[PDB]
Amino acid sequence: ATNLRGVMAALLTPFDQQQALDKASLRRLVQFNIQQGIDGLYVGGSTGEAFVQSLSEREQVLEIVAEEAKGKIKLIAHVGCVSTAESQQLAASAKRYGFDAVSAVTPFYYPFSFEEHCDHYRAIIDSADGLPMVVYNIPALSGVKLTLDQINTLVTLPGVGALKQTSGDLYQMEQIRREHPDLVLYNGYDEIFASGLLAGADGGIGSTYNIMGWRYQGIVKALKEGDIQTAQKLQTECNKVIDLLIKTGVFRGLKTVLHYMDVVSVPLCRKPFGPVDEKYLPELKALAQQLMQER
Amino acid sequence: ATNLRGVMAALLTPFDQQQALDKASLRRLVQFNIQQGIDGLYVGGSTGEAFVQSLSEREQVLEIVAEEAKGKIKLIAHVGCVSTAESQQLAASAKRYGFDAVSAVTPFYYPFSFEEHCDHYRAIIDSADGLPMVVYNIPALSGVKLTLDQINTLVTLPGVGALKQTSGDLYQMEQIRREHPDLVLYNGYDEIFASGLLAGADGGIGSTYNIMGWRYQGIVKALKEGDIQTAQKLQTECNKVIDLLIKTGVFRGLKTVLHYMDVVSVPLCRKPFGPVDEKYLPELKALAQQLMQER
Amino acid sequence: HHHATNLRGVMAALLTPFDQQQALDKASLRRLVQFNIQQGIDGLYVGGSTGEAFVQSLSEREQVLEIVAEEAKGKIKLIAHVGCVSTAESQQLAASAKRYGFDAVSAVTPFYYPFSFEEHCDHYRAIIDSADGLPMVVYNIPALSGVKLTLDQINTLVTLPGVGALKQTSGDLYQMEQIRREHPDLVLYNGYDEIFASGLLAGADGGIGSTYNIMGWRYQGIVKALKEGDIQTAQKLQTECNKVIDLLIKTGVFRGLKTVLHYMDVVSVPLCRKPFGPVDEKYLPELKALAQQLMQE
Amino acid sequence: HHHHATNLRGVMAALLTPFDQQQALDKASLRRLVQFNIQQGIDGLYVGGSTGEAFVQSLSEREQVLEIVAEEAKGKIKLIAHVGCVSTAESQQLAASAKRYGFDAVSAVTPFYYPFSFEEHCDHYRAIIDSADGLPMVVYNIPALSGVKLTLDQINTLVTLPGVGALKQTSGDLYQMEQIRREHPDLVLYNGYDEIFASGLLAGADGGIGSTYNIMGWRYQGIVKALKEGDIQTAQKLQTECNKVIDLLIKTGVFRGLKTVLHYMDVVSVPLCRKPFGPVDEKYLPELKALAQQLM
Ligand code: NA
Repeated sequence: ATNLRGVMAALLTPFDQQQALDKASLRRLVQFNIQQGIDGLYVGGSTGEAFVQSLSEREQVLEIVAEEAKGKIKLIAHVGCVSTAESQQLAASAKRYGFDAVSAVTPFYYPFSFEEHCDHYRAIIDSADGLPMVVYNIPALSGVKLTLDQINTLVTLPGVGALKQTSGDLYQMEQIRREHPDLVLYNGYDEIFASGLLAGADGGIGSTYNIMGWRYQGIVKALKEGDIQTAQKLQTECNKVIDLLIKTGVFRGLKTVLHYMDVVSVPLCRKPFGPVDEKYLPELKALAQQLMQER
Repeated sequence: ATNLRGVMAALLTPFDQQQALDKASLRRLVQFNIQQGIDGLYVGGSTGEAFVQSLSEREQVLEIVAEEAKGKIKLIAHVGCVSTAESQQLAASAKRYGFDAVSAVTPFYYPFSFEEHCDHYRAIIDSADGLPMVVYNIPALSGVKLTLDQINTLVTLPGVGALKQTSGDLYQMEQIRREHPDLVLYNGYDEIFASGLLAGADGGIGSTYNIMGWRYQGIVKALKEGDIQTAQKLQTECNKVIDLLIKTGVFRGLKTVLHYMDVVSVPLCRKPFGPVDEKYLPELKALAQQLMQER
Repeated sequence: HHHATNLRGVMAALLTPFDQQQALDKASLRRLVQFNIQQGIDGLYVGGSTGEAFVQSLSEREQVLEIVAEEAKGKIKLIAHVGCVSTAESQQLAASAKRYGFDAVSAVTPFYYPFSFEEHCDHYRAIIDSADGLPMVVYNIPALSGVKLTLDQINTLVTLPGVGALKQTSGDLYQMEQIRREHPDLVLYNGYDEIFASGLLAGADGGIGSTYNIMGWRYQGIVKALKEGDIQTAQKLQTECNKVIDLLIKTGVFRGLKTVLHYMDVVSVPLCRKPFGPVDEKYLPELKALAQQLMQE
Repeated sequence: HHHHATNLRGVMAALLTPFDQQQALDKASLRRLVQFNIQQGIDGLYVGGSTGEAFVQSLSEREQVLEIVAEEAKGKIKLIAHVGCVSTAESQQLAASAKRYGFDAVSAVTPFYYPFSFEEHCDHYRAIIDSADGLPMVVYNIPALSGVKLTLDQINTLVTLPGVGALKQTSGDLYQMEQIRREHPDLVLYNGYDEIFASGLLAGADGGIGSTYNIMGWRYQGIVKALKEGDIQTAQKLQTECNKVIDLLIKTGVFRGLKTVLHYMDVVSVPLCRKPFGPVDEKYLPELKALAQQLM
């Protein structure tokens, strides 16, 4: 599964003022990511606003991304739903469109037993019909509190090739790297990318890579050579942005900056996400101009 | 509003062997409840397994239920989704089918601001076109922790006729009853129903009312007449069952009881809910045969 | 648990008075104890959370226990909160409580460091020993202690030989019923004053609380009202308690209580120990007005 | 005040407190430990903190430990006195004592159990700083045990109080570690969870303080070096080795695990912690003994 190792932008999903899918802007953002030199895309994840789309909408997005990008970079399809049957549909669709991998968040809202969780992944793994699975652990949003042992069982299920570990627990990262020396182990929290790598992540999947994905590859390069100053300097500039994005709202801030880069046309998230407070437009515009110059 | 006061069953959704909608068993369950003397039904809530269904399936359930109970008991439509747009679609359908009110859980998974929560409700109230809204607060599952002030604002929004309070905080129950003397206030945890009423709830919405809803009406009567011992005795019997349901899985325990009551053909929940452990079958059959003796 | 049946009722969690130098105010301690008695309280729970146990030395806690016993022994029931993180310290205070002739002892589940359930269980066995015959009251307050006990763990705790009661400062009234159902005769103190009527209805047969220092009769009233099947009076009385508790939460509960007792000529100096700060001056009118209200009543 | 305290930047053991079979202070085993620590090349000792079992000692006992440590270590290594109690007045007594005995710095955990306002926390620190009489203050943040959840802003106000020169940051949140370094470029920032030291340093900690340093503090000193050199590889091997040992120490119980290890290195005569802590489980002695030998 080492072919899946790298820095993958958690792709955003553009909408218009009607809240419909903006497929023109999706295609453009997909190409924008290819020309920044991204290693791959993680499609319809949290950052993709999965949980405010229908299965049909999620399918249309997968199909377009595979058209624009298949064979150009690696493609992981986030197919997770609370329902197993829905997650299976999305898996089957991912395979149809020629994706390289599937991924599913631990199903949320209702408490499920670990056995139920395991059967959920086995079931999706089947429907993906040979596509490797990227287990997605995001305790802060899912409310699902997996133990290291339980993580070990999931990552060794037949058909699992990777872990998207959106956890700030860098003790646990090491423990995972230690127990699974080959594992494609994505750091999920952008704001700690450099440190997660040191603990043992060998790439990442992140929302902010859509506007500065080079800085994160810049960090992967910086560390490989042992240039720690450049690594830290880059994470700081990344974190200056992450502070901003947190004030503004992260997905809608990211989409706003992409509006000013003429890549996205209507920087709206879907309701009940509201719009970016106008008071921030100046900083976002200016951040857009700043980043275009750097690329 | 005040015509929404009462003990309402959180209607389960029966599925057949292929995990599609069992229309037959749904209809029987609706009538089973009507017979038990329940005051109303709350349809396509957490208990109805709404979050593992498609909008169309939710619309179809609301239709079948309204066909069989409209005019005979009160009918509340839980239309809530993460997406506002999806919630507004279900509300508009609840209107068409002739439901007496609609309800929405606070939108979950993504962090939303309180003001975004407010707009969400306003938007769904609009689309509901005269049906009053029942705010549904379930912090243990939603992750949305409302302060008393935020609740006060939500429950005074134009068109809000009640609050379904699935919280064990009976200070906050009392505080809401004190601040809003006329508010329909449903106790949401079955296992504290008697105390919830004592704290200021004047009714309740619950999943266990499906198999023993006369017991909850009995607790109401007894408090109304000063039979505190009788109230406590009934709550104890309710909790003896809830103890079992928690060990078996509440929804699938309930359906299984109901299968042994000749109401549910196949007592299955949707994956990733697993089946009921076979070791609990002797206990659950006993419990339904005992409940059939009772009324 | 029939052995501790006589421990049943409504006990004030006694506040510990201090002066402007943060030393114990022993004259105001005696006044506060006599006030609780002239009030009609069933008993006092001495040196607990409300009594600022955790910002006092063992010597200070002992000094306060001795004085309460002097003032109150044989007149009302006396429960000594002897709990510390350390078992040895808890044991010292246990022995002291016994020297002063207390009716019971009590200990919070030891906090800060994580301890195993087995480490907890022993802790209570070692204090029950030193209590030298005084019944024990397990004190469960997960919101402050960070100790998260299962129902099964609690069941074991509350059936250790020597245990005669549970002070349950938890708002989980499912669990309250479960503990009562399992223990028909267990003395079960409701700990969160703001849900007292609800707690009794769920299984509680009494309670220990901080606000009983200023309005204990109302809690006795809820108890009486529920026993004779008068829901409307219990609700009314609980609402009245809750309006005051709203205020106390805005002011700080301990220092607000002390301030009310100060306007009532009971407590010379209404200060808690640092790092508690003073009451915000903007709240003094409300607090004075409540003192007059409650004295009138 | 950050510029003034830069001498406190380094790696420093959180000292355990040996106890005899009667649970009283084992003064002999205590003196050895200061030596056993000093010979590892430790940059300092954080005395009477969590790992020093501060919260099951009396004030006199804590003062006695601080005194007997200052005898041995004053002049040789840095000496931080953790003087924190729930009570401000008690914390002030220990602060005064730490200054009499000639400690380099004091420290206090955010006061716990009772909910205190942020203004209350600030006044608490000010008061102890007054009593410290010129000794720099090391604010000690441990949300997992203390239950005190300060926002970034609150931390910023806290660490810029007059007299504050450092922060012991027992938190696994390495975004906040970076952010704090970014707000305070000259603040001494001690990584608090040993299991992420290497990662903490990368995020901005310019040193640390820890409990496992007692039995293997040379391993943590090796990491600082590798990162300054720009040698990422060895920094990971060492950090991996620390976590192999942390894994077992969590299984047995960390303080008593460590003390049982030291009992096998003949540093500590009776490897007990105070009740309610219990003895190590018997089944674990083979591995602990084995680990003591491996480390010697
Ligand atoms: Na049937």
